[PDB]
Amino acid sequence: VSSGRDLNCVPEIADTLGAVAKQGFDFLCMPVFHPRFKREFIQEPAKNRPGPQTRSDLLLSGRDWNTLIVGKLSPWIRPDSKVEKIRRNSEAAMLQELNFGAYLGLPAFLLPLNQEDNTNLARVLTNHIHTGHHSSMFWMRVPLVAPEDLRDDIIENAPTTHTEEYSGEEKTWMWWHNFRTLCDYSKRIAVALEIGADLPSNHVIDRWLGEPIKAAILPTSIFLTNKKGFPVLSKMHQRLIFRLLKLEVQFIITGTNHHSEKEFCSYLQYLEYLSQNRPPPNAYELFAKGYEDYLQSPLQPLMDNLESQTYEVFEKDPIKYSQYQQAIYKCLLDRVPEEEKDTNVQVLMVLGAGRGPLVNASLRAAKQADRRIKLYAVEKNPNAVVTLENWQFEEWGSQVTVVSSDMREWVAPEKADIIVSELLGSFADNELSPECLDGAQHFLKDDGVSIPGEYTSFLAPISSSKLYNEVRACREKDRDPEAQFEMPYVVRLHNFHQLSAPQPCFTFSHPNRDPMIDNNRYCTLEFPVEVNTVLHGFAGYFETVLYQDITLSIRPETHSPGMFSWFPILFPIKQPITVREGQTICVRFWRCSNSKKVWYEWAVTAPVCSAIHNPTGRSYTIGL
Amino acid sequence: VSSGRDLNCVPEIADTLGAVAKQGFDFLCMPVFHPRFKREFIQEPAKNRPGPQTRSDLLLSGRDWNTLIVGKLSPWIRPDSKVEKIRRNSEAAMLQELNFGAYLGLPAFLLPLNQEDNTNLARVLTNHIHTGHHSSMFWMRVPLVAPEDLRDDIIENAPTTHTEEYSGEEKTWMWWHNFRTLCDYSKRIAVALEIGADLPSNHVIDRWLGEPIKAAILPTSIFLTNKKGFPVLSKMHQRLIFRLLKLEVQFIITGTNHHSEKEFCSYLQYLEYLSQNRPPPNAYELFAKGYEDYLQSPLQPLMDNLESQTYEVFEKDPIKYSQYQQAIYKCLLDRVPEEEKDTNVQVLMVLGAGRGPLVNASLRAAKQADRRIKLYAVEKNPNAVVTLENWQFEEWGSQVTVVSSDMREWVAPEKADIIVSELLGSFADNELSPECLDGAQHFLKDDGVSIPGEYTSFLAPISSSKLYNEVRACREKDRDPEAQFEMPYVVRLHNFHQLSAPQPCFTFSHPNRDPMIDNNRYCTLEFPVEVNTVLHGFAGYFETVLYQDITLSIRPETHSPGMFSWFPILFPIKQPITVREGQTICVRFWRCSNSKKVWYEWAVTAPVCSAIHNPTGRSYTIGL
Amino acid sequence: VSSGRDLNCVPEIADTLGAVAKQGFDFLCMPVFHPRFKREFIQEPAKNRPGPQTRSDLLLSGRDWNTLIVGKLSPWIRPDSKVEKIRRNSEAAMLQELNFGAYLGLPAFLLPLNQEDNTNLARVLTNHIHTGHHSSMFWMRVPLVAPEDLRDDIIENAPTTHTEEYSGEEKTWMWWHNFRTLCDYSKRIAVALEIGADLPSNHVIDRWLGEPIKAAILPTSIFLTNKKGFPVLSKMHQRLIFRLLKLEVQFIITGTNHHSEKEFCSYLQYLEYLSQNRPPPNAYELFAKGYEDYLQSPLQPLMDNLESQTYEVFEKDPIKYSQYQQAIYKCLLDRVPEEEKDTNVQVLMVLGAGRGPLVNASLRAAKQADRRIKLYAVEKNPNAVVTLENWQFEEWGSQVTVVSSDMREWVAPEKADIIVSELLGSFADNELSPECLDGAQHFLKDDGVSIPGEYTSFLAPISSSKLYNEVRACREKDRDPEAQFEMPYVVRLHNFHQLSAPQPCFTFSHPNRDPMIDNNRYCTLEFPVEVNTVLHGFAGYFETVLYQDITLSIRPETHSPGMFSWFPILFPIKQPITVREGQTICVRFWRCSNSKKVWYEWAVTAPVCSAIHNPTGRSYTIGL
Ligand SMILES: Nc1ncnc2c1ncn2[C@@H]1O[C@H](C[C@@H](N)CC[C@H](N)C(=O)O)[C@@H](O)[C@H]1O
Ligand SMILES: Nc1ncnc2c1ncn2[C@@H]1O[C@H](C[C@@H](N)CC[C@H](N)C(=O)O)[C@@H](O)[C@H]1O
Ligand SMILES: Nc1ncnc2c1ncn2[C@@H]1O[C@H](C[C@@H](N)CC[C@H](N)C(=O)O)[C@@H](O)[C@H]1O
Repeated sequence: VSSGRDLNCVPEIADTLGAVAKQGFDFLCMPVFHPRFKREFIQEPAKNRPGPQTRSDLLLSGRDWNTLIVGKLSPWIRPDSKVEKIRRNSEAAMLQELNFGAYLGLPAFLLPLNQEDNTNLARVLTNHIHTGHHSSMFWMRVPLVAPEDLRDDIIENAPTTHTEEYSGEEKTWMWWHNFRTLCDYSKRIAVALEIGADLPSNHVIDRWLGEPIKAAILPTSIFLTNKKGFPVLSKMHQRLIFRLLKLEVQFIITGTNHHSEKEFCSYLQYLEYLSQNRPPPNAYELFAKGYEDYLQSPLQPLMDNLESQTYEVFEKDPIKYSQYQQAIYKCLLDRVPEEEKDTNVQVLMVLGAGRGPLVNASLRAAKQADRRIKLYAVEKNPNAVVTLENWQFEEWGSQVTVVSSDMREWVAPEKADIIVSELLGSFADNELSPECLDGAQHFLKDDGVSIPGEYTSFLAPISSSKLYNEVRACREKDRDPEAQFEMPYVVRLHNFHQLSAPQPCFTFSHPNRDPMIDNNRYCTLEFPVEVNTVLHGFAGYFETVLYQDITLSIRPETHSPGMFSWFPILFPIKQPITVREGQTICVRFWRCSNSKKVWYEWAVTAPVCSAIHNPTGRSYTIGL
Repeated sequence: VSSGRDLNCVPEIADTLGAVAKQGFDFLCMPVFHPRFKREFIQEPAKNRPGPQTRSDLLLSGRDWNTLIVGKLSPWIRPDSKVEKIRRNSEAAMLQELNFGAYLGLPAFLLPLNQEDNTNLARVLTNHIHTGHHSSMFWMRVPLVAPEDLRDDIIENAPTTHTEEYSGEEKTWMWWHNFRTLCDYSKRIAVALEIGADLPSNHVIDRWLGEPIKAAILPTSIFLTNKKGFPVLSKMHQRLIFRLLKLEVQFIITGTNHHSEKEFCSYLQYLEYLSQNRPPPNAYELFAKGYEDYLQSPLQPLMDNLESQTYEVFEKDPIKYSQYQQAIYKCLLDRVPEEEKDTNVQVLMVLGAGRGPLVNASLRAAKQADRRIKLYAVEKNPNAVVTLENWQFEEWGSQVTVVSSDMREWVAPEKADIIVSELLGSFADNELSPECLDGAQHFLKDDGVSIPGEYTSFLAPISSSKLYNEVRACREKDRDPEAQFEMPYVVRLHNFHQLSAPQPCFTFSHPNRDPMIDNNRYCTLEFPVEVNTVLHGFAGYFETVLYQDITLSIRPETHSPGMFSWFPILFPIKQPITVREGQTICVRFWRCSNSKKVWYEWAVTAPVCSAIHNPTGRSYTIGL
Repeated sequence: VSSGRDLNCVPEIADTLGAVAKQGFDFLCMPVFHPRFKREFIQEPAKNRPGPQTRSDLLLSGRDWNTLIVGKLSPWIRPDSKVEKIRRNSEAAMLQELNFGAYLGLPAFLLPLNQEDNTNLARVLTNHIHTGHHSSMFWMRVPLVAPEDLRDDIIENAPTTHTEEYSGEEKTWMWWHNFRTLCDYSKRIAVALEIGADLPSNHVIDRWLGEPIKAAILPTSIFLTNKKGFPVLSKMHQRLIFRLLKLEVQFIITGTNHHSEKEFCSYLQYLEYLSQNRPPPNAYELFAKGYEDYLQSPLQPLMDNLESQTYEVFEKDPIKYSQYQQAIYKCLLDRVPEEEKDTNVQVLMVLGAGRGPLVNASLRAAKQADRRIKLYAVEKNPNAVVTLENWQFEEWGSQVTVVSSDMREWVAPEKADIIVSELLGSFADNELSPECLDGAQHFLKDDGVSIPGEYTSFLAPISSSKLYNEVRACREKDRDPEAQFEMPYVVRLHNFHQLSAPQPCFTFSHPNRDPMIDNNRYCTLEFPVEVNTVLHGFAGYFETVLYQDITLSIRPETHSPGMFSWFPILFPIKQPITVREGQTICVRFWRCSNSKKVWYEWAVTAPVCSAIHNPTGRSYTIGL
């Protein structure tokens, strides 16, 4: 676990660093100027105070400044002070300290958010950021519970508020939110969240869910003492540590030793014990590792010819093919009884056969069912057809006929009893499985079966300031400056908050036994929200019925165990939308088309209206 | 040394790869389709030939396709054929092979330039590149000497040309140049240069100097046989190998074994011997390693406050400070004779003292000279002033007065005998050393000395298709689309060709004892060119006189031994300019200013005119 | 005719303006500072000369400064002087005069190009332009014949060159060309061309053909004297005046009265006489008026539904429909003899019937031929179908069946004897007439006729610095910064020079009785050039065979009399290409496609290579 020591007293830098390294800490948060050394910038004689203003950069190597030191703003610096003289000396001192940090090449610098009004602090920080590049982080020190809200009820004529204030208990989140809004969501501004002795109510904690937390500050004072006299944490504090470890935050130990009989390293030893004894990660968490909140363009296997290694990645999912095999096995037994098993040969067409794993799944299914099949393997990608025709000649034989064709253009010699396909995207129909299957429908027998028989997409509103920032950074040269917000992204959503339960969006059935075949759709979804938050977009998932009870799902509540073929999809919004507890999020999604392209259009109509996203597919289309 | 085996016969892929790996090769260039398997795409019955069209992608792992295999275009593919049927089947086959390579995820693919007209080949390749991203390389197989020019004089009625054709001997360079011009200088298109038995004249070879050579092809047939019977190369071929090793090219062995008595690995063993026994690299080549053709923004120490690690990097150059010390030592002996050595105290002002290495150099110089000095250390960067004031208190004492001020604004208590500074850029005056020293001039005694006393910038025309491509790639969002060509770059020039000897551009003297002080300049330079080439820009260097014979230089012919503080500067041009042998390159450079900014403007007026670059400093300025 | 008086002596501004207005002049070119009042900017005591520096702006109204005055640079201003002092005072004086002109809001300002080296003049002008907006014009005063080349042969030891120097006689064009290249083709920089007593050879004159000439300067000294004693011009000077009137240039009279017996207004009276007695303009020149060098996007009637007024504009061309009628009339007589005239009913299908003018032309043709027809009017545009179905009901009756369908999708009840269409663009096949007709071909009888039967596109290399500047200005936000050069433009080419005779590019025939139907094409054109010039692009035209000898043409040498339906097309190049007399321009054009789009690709391969323009249709496509 990555840990740091927070100190406000550094007599000698090399000796302090050395003692802190001996305790097992990876870094030290410390003042870069003496915390009591208030400086005057305007009024004589104090403005002319002889130097040096602080200690020399030569006391540490450049590597040590770059890796072991987190800088700290002096505690007297008050840019939002009501005294003009204090405000102006504070602005000049803030710049001077931030500039010294940049001179040192510090990896991070700590600034407090200890009151509601930090407008001028924000302004001075924004001006500092727009002076060079640096890449250096700014960690905003904000507590879960404000100091005014955790004070002892020991003032006889000014008692503490014994009334529950739902939105008021959430006041420190609003201090952070206003600060980062003023600073225009800078990627360089993150949260150093300070944990208190008494944890606030759940709602107050999970307000921070999709916020960019880079560090968690643990005061030595919040630790309890166990039977042996060592510092430990309450079960609820342990639960919070485990949630923070999932976000890979850096842990900061602040304060003096409150367990005097023990060495100070015991606070860190306990933290390292919790890290070692954390619940282990599943096969999905192990596969998804490195892909957390990493944005990707959804694959378009109809418009583009997929590379060999994309097919190899699809083939690594055994759950998906064992589900397809089980579905084909069940369908073969329902179509051919025991008496006909040796005479009745079922025509099976794999539509979009890729490198052949579905062809092999159909063959294993037929051997399992003890039924006879005749296979056609249809594939438009001529590169995948090389793999197919080599497999056919070497292993499959005459039982499999490889067809190099678009399923919509193919003239079939026979009609199929069963059509098998895997043309599904993360939003089910976003790879144009309805259009492809509609075009192939005519060569399926009247009593013919399509595997999959049905699919349904799902949407859920999400809060994530990190993902909003990631999408924003996708602005490109030579295109609409807001195009990146008008397109979906395949992404393993990590640092986010799901604001309401997923609801069905669009459904498709196969075969499509309707005279007025229209794949266009318009859906209105009403999402009840139970917390105060910010809406940054919509997470999309899907569910499919392969055959009867044999299904595949990426919707979290029904997620197919151990299946990693599809990560969720993200539909962003151009502008974050404030949502109050008790309010309903209303979203409208359209599936649109012409003869050449298919696309999605979307808009929020409640609590406030957004603009219609991706009108006429100006930013994003799916090629037919 | 990175080596590859070129083969046109692969019976079994795994066995061939295995035998090639056993020989010591890092990779294999091979056909991805049988080289004799001509395919028909339009006319029946041959267009309907049963598959597979080639061997399966499943024969190797994805890692092996990505790292060990370079693909090859089939030899019958002739997109520039005069037969329409051949041209159309060739276009379809070229796309099919390039698409199979992309499907395989091949790191590189070989295409020949074996004739003058490759227009349609260029067109088909450009369309392939604009279909996805891939990042994959295209190696254009081009010989130093065309096959028509190396044929035996054995045709009685068609003799070989026994007449010297200067431009005609350079014909293969023009085949490459036209191809890459048509393809619009794609970063994905590089040269695989084929070496022949008889090397062409020097001029023909060095035509390739600043060209993007990624591979060098050595036919087994060019090797001579030594006393023991092993394959070796002529001394001239060895010279060329050593020049190619300096460019870090990949070496390709092509052809059959012509030294039958020996194992085939002997060709590679010899190559590995030459690599091991190459001339060693100097202290500059060792420092510059990793910075070859890497573009950087020139530092602006007047406008910006330099970071601690930039000062540390400056301090790593001992040659520069020992030169300054020697100059100060010589000047102190000329100003104070032996009789006055104990009474006469020389006032020395270090103007732009940074972290203090010049202050220490002045102190060492005074101890060496056995003369008395009084020091003032002037520095505008308040972060560097922290370092200075700590050094002053701990080591220097009262002998050094640290001054936190801009030298142009500073009111001096005394007048200086000597002013010492190091305000020089790679183009000498580009950090605004003239403006700074002009502003400080008034506090220098009438008989006062400035160290440096003088500096001169130099320019030389250069050819480099790699650097032109690197500059081009610096296009940014939210600025003029051609701004990147209108600014200088500090760069360790590597893959380039200097077209004419450097000539002086601008000169400055200190002190400036002229009533009409004007730092603006206008220079016309005439560069005689002795080879056929392409002008992509101008390399800039400088020379300075510290004191008398004590100098500093980055001009290559006078370069200060072991001094790495300054890399050359590059002034690009928006459009490459063709230059014929015997022609003069004429360039015009202006140094311009206003009260707030200084800048350069430049234009080529001969053999053809360019546009005036950076007019009014619209793309690049140096802040005052 | 718009005329101005050039003077270098203005004692009183109001009196001079008044006398000049009385003579009939529209404007006055005059010094804005006394032409002899040389100013010093650096050296005392002359730099401190008491003001005013010139006469007051208050002497004229703002409207008079904006409309009646063209400013003049002082004759002593020599920015390219070899004397540094002269050069620096000249730079400061040039800026001061240009700045006073901008202060006055002058519509134009005259600067001379009276020598080869104007590099510094260019630099000072470019810096002036990049200081604000102004929109104000800069007229570069350049003679047809250099003053060194028209001097009297009266120096006994320095005789005039009596040797013909083809390129040397063209030296003033190179002075202009280098100046405007340095200034980066500014839209604010134009030519004021000074005509001399002896006109140079034709080649020297027409070098200026596609150059931005805004004014023509006539010295009073070039005028001859007629019988009555009035100033007149030679027949050759009259020919040049008429060519300049076609470009709508402003005429400037310079010099003193050389016809003393006559009033000075006689020079202007003669000029006004020539303007009045100019050859009159044709019906095409009358229609095209206002469209000269105005760039337009070529219409795409397949991809877009044309507006009612676009159809109205097509219908204004009677020549086009009378040609179609004559072709149909001739074809009906060849298919049905006199004996069958009352029994044989010919099936005629108008494919892309628009608002119906071809339907009416077919009906008039059948009445003329005295033959029976059955009509089908096929139209995909449903808005045009409203017009059609109303015409059918009110006038046509049962004889015409209106079909609302794409001709490629339409299932015909009968087969056609004749298919009639007008799907041609300015480059013939650029509206996708081959694809449309190929799709409709199946419902034409075996002996069936297509009207048009054939079409051929033509290309010709052109020089036009104005059109290059117009194309350049089409850069748009949110797209490739060079996209505007990679697309054709429909344009009535005016201020240009055709460099070689038009040659055939692509040909199409209907019906397409070929098994291997491919509408893709690749053409190589070799253009012999007989003058020194700059290549800025290619003009495109077409020719079509409606039936037998009944044709339509926009190729200039065969242009259909009085037909204005199509203006030429312009294919630009990204970079201007220098071409020497005797050199060949080689161009390569490709017609490319996929299932959804058609496009052109083009490149110059000689005398130098260009990049391949519009690869993969990245900048321009024609929707299918
Ligand atoms: N209309 C179409 N006609 C034929 N093949 C198609 C069509 N649309 C998509 N495909 C192919 O269907 C495949 C979809 C793949 N994502 C799945 C591959 C394979 N069935 C598997 O499960 O591994 C790709 O190989 C596409 O090239
Ligand atoms: N006008 C100025 N007044 C004072 N210091 C300046 C001025 N212009 C530049 N400097 C400083 O001069 C230094 C230039 C450095 N590149 C050299 C540092 C040091 N003398 C060395 O050789 O390592 C920087 O520390 C600048 O901040
Ligand atoms: N494939 C198509 N099917 C049907 N109509 C088409 C097709 N392509 C183009 N058109 C129509 O053909 C017409 C072409 C026009 N420029 C000419 C109109 C009319 N024939 C005239 O001469 O005034 C338009 O009305 C188009 O909408």
